[PDB]
This record gives sequence, structure tokens and C-alpha cells, in this order.
Amino acid sequence: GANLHLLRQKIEEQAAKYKHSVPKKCCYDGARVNFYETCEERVARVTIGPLCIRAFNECCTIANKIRKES
Repeated sequence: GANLHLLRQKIEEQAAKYKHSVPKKCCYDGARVNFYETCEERVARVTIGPLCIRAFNECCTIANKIRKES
């Protein structure tokens, strides 16, 4: 299956680029598996704030790429 160590490491690395806790959490949340929707569909649902949205989408994108490169 997908390399979970790698996924965790890359998401940790990205989260470190955000200054504050809420965008870090948004990143982690975007990185969680979702079998039914793409990153664009998922982030379209989130309205917490623009930095949160950016983090969610970027981390979603990173995670899903690692999942598909299994």
C-alpha cells in the first residue's frame, strides 16, 4: 500500500511552513484520507479562513499524490 511513513513525514514538513496552529491543523485535516472527493471538492467545503484553506488544499494535494504513487 501507500508509504505511510513518507506521507506523515511530508505532511509534517509542510505543516512546519505555517506559523500558527490553526493552519497547521487545517493541513493535517486536508491530509486525511477521503475516498469520495478530490482535494478541490474537499477544500471548497472549508470556510474557516484563507490561510486555513491554502494549508488544507496544499496538504491534501501532497497526501493524495503519495497515495496514488503507492
